Amino acid sequence: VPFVEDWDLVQTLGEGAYGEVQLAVNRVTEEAVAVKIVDMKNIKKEICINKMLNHENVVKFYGHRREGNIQYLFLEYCSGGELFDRIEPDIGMPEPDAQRFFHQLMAGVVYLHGIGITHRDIKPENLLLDERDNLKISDFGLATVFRYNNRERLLNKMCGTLPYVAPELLKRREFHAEPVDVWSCGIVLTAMLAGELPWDQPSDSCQEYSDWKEKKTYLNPWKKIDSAPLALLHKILVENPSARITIPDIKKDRWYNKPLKKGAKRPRVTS
Ligand SMILES: O=C(O)c1ccc(-c2cncc(-c3cccc(O)c3)n2)cc1
Repeated sequence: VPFVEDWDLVQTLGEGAYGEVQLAVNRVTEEAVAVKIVDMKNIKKEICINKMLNHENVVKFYGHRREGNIQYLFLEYCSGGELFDRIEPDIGMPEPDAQRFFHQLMAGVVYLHGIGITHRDIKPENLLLDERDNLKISDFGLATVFRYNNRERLLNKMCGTLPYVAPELLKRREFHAEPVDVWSCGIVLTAMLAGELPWDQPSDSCQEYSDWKEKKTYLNPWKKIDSAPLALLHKILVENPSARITIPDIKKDRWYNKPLKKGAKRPRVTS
């Protein structure tokens, strides 16, 4: 087939630090993909990690091509955009939507952790939605290996996004990777259910974080959250990463297992 390798770049999906992500459509097949364009004038590790990833709740990597000093990563196109834009400021979203998105997030994060990868920057801006509203973890630019040859490596680089970062990343020289991603998921869950972030950062100097540790859940955002998901958040947003709930135990949580959402509305008729 002549021309199958030609993609037209038709729309900008986002500017970034690295550069820019474009929606690309195949000239022949009309298959759409996202093309991440990074001006090298870091990326080898992102590509390398991306080559490892194969999961329905993680953005698929198709390959890459370099043309001089410009790298082109070919990635799954997610037409639903960012989860961020499904969160209504000060409101959140319907609890059954949040639960479903949270289920899919855990699935992605379990997968990543199982192959020894930590994302390190989980937040609604990086969680994308496909045409069926399936959640996809995107952007492995900050990601790293925390397990190799069945041997865990402790992290020491501070990175991520302050409102989503776990307190230990600010307090300790070294920390385990997995509890940090769990914490960020908890912040994402809070945002989905309240449409606001609980604190600027999880530090002793942040009054809102102090209020949470003092269990003042009569305040916002917590007063907006039903008691069942709030009981889960109490187990996730635990300052001590060694006492913080793990994902296997999240999967056992009462709200996590609460029937809330009917299946995707399929067509039907009556007589
Ligand atoms: O690896 C990355 O950094 C990356 C991977 C995929 C995308 C991607 C893939 N599909 C859609 C969108 C996107 C992002 C924001 C808004 C929007 O309408 C679409 N973004 C972006 C970055």
